[PDB]
Amino acid sequence: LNIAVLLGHSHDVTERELLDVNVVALLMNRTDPKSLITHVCDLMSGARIHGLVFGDDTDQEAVAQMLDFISSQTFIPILGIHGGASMIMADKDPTSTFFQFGASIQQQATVMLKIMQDYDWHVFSLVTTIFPGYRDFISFIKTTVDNSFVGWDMQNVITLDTSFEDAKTQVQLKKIHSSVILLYCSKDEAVLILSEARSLGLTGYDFFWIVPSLVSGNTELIPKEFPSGLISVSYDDWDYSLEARVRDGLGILTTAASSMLEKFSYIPEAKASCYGPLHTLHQFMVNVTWDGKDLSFTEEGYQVHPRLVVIVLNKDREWEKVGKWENQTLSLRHAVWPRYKSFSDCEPDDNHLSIVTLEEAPFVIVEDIDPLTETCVRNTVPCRKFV
Amino acid sequence: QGQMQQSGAELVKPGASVKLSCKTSGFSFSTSYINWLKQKPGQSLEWIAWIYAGTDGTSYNQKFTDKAQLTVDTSSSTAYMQFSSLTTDDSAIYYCAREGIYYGNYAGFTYWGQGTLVT
Amino acid sequence: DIVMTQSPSSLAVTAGEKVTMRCKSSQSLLWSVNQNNYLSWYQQKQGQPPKLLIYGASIRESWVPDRFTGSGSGTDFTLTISNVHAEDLAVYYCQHNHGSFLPYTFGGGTKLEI
Amino acid sequence: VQLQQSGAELASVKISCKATGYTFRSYWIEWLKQRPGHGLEWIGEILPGSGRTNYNEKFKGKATITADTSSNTAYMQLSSDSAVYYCTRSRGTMITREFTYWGQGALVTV
Amino acid sequence: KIVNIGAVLSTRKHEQMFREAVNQANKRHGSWKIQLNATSVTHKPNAIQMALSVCEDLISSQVYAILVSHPPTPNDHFTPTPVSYTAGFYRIPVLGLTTRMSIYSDKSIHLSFLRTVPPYSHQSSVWFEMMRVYNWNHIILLVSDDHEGRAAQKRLETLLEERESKAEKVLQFDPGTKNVTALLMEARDLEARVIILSASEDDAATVYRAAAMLNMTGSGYVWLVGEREISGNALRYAPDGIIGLQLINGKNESAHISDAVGVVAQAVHELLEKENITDPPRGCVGNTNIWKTGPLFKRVLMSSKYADGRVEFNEDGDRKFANYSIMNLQNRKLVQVGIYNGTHVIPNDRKIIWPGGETEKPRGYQMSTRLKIVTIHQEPFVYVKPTMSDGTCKEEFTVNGDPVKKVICTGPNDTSPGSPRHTVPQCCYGFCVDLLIKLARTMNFTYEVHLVADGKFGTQERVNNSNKKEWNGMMGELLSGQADMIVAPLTINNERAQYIEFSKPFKYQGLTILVKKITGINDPRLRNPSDKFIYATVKQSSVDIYFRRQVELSTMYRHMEKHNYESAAEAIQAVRDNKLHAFIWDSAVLEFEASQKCDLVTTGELFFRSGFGIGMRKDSPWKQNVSLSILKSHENGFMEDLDKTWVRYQE
Repeated sequence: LNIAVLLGHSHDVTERELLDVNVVALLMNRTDPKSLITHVCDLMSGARIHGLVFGDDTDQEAVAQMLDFISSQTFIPILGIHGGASMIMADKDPTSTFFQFGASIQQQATVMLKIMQDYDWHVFSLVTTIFPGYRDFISFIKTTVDNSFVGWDMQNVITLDTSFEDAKTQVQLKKIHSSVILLYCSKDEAVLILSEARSLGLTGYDFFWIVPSLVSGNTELIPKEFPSGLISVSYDDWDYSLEARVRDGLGILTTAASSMLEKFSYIPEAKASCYGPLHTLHQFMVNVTWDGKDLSFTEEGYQVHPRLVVIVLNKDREWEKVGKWENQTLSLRHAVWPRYKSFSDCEPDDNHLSIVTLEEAPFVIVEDIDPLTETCVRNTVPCRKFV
Repeated sequence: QGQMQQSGAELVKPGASVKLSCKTSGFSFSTSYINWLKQKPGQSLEWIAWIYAGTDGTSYNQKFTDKAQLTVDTSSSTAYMQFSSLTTDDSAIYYCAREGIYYGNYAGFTYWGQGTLVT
Repeated sequence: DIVMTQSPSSLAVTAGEKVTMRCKSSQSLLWSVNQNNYLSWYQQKQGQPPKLLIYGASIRESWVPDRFTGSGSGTDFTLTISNVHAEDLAVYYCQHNHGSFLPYTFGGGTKLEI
Repeated sequence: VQLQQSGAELASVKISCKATGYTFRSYWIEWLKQRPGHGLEWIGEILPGSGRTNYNEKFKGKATITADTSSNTAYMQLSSDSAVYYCTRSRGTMITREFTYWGQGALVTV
Repeated sequence: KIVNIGAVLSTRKHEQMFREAVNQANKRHGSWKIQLNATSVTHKPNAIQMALSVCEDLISSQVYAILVSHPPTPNDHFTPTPVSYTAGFYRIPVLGLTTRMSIYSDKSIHLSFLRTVPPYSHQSSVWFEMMRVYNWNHIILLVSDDHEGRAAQKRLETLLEERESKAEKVLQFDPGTKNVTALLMEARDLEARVIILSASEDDAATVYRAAAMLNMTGSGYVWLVGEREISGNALRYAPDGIIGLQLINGKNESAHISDAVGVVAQAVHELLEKENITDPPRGCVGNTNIWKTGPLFKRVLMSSKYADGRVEFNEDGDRKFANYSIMNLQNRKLVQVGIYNGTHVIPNDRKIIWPGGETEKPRGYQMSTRLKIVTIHQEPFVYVKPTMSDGTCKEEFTVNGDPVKKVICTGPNDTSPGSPRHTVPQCCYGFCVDLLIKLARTMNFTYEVHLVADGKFGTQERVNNSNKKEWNGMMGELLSGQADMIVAPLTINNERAQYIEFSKPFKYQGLTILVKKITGINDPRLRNPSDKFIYATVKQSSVDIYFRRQVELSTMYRHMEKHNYESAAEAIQAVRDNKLHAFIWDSAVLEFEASQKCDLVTTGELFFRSGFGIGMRKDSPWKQNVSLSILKSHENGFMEDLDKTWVRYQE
């Protein structure tokens, strides 16, 4: 149908490569709200366009807010593809018809706990800032642990009050004794907290740090206080370009419209003009799959099978992509965990013992891993053999 | 002491509408009840409707449910009664009164307006 | 609508005498839970808004002199003036105040003459 | 696809436009005035599938367009002007918004 | 040295007062060269044109604050949202004065929004405060608007977390529905009479009409509604005796705007004492940058404390210490009956007249008597017999001249693969039947004996969907509500004590082995078994979980998994056919079996000395007296008599 594809980019994406189907291709640089409103109202007089695909190069998240608001006030579905417009927001509204791409906090938390399980790091804590949305993360973690095969060891949750005075906050920071630590904070507070912990000496090789995609901001902007080996997961898949994203969006829209045509023919409806609804795609594209890729959504608008990527900080001060996400499982390019002993130039880590043994009947009993839970029984120990 | 002041006399063509005003002062406008009463000359007053300003709760006489509408303005503490489809039967004197309530128990209309004649 | 019956319709007396005006409601204005009568007596003079005289069928207003006396309960009520004055000349109406018995209705009225 | 309309007229009037060549619930229907002495005008459009209606500012408040999904007919009512009328339908390929199928024409006069 | 202020006002008197207050702001602040420039706009029926006009005008004027102060909107949406989002694009703080929707407390969406009126979650907090007055712990919740229903429910949960109490029932749905009588009937069967209402006026009138049809306004009913619920036509259908709350001075816009403007002036003068005072550009055209003091100014306004009542923004940017009034429906005329302080409730002298009887608080927590007991087929404690002719039990007499007191029990014929659905009333007797009869005789209630759909005690097992662990058996039925009190040889362990309650155990025994004619678990041939020594246990029984707990017997857990039998009768029959070689089971049952069959023999070891008790629901008054009765039965010779009936006897 009549679909408009608008891209706000600084990266040079040209336009020529971009029963009744018509497509609109444009390139935009500015991102001020008046420009958005003016362009939307101008194109809304352009031959009754029902489809809107948008992406952004900037990293401002209010663009998605305004897009959702205008979609609600015009009853026209809008997509998020890139940048701040594709950032997953808190709670959409049934009045709105705006939809995004990428995963929420809960899916990424599940992926993080899967990663932790696959390395048998069963002792951890919980560090949370005053950043909004922390209590939902706490509740999801509490619900996830109690119905798991692992039986995780969780230390008491660390909650910050303000910009840490290092008077009573350090009291809680000292009690952190685990090797795995979970942190949920914004990028500005992360530098402060990490410098604080490095001064406290909790920046050892065994003191791993895990953070969601929120704290990992610009790929170019990399603070020096992040130790080489920070654990981060963000949906920024650099193997798939925005062209594939907008093509998949077009496929989603075409499939949804085609399938909604047969139940009711007169579905596609856009408002006449800015100045001066019964059957839609609002509750219809829950189930959808194009070319095998299950591009279905949730009841709150999220994706069903997103593309998450596990990234870490190499010694070259770069976010190094390591692990991707399969349909439901987790793949790891590096099965053996690298030590990353050199987070900075002041870290002479060298405490380990390479132990080699031989299969002896009463002393060294070699047994296969339990297939029921894919974990060695607690009275055994990990091992490997180059077979 | 509370005061209720009504609008002036009106000459309205039959079938037309009139909207009367009743400014209130000297008491809690939000937490009291105001009643509009129709009194033809030489006749007793006929209760029309009552409205609570704190909740906008409206209740009209069945004879005037489809004829009169009530509105209030909290900024001005003024009651309003809009009488539409006026007929010669509406040639009468309309009054606005504030309810008197003691110990939470209403005891009768204690305050009155000066009265307004609609012709 | 509860029918309010007022008797007599009008009367004329000399100053200093005692008069009695009755009010009858078609239904009991007494609510059993609180045992109070939802009856109010009023004094309405010519060219003036009516002035609340007696409420609850027995309680005089602060401005009402002791000479006025309201009696009766249930369906039948009575307004009595022990010492009638010329200033009391007015048409007196009894009106029910029972919220559960909407709408509010008035009796026929009693005209006082001197 | 063929179109049919009502007869001549001679207050208020109503003119029917019946469809017997396609699925009547899919395409818009537009009304045209062709009073002699000039080219033409444009009144409004209606979609039988959902009932969304748009009107021209010049003819706003004077022409009311309605449709019946059962008999596949189009009704346009002018209230309280002598011109030839046409009801038409686009090809459906969209964008061009041209007029291809034409009616017979109803001649109203006062 | 100039301050620009943008406002949205329509009433001209209010705009005049606004300008008067702006002028008077420069009175107590001395003769400093700071200036306050005023800008106001009126209403338009649309919401995009108003948005763009206000945004462009207040951007070009380079204002610092924006206000919304119009209650009487013909639109029921109450949307200042475009103003908030547009002025938050540049992190320029916005002030609300009328809107009270709980969505605006969320600052992840509304980046730069503050308001001086509390959302309705504060009413839920006041309700929780009221709960501290009359000692109530069971409530029924019903919220319609799902945009704020989740917020209200979360606030109520936060309130209840201090007492660690949970609501009996909560409900959310789509506002505008009318057939809500089914949920009313569902709530009628419960014990609590506390009804919490927070919805639109259409829904309020609908539910009042439905409840009046269903006659739920009698004595004992607890009614509590918010402010939005008693206006419009909703007040018309309100049953008498209801309790309402009031927002004091929430509509007199004069003093409201006066206080807001005074606060703004003091905050502006406080900020003027600081450095790096930039200004918003003409962001209408080509200004894509944010205000670098945006968060700075917002945080300055967040720390705004005053004393001239007190206005104070919390971490949600909302006014606290709001005064609430309490109103009662006395013959459909509102009467003030109480007030709410900043954190206290102060009732007045007006009587608290209720829809039912007394003015005292009705204990709207109902009681229970008819108990739906579930029990299981236990060979020495619970016998199964088909009825003689029709629902009748043959009155057999014991050898001591005591008639056998049987009970009509309803259970399936066999398991589902054999008997899909064939339940007939039968005759049950034994030990636990007599115990239950004694319990019923001692106390004042009734009962109804029924069976369990399977023969397994109950285990926590993942259901194939959602990857969630679920229970079954006796615990599966009890937690589903179909049962009320499990009376059976219940094995007391650690999983059950967390989910359900117990009383004093009525049994004392451990675990052993049944053999046919090893020396307990310490047999090396059983440490590493083979195809010859066959030891088995009951599938989905507490013993299997107990052995799975200690991973040191994983091989035993890996051997019993191949030969788990559904019931003890199957294992006894199989070992009587010498198809089995060992059977880990309770001591008393196997002792009675050895008395019955002389070939049955037990081993030596007596380990894991636990007991059997009475499973219950959660904390209920059916606990204290139940445990006291069990103890009083244990103290005297009643247990010896029951043993004479079934336990002591030998065959």
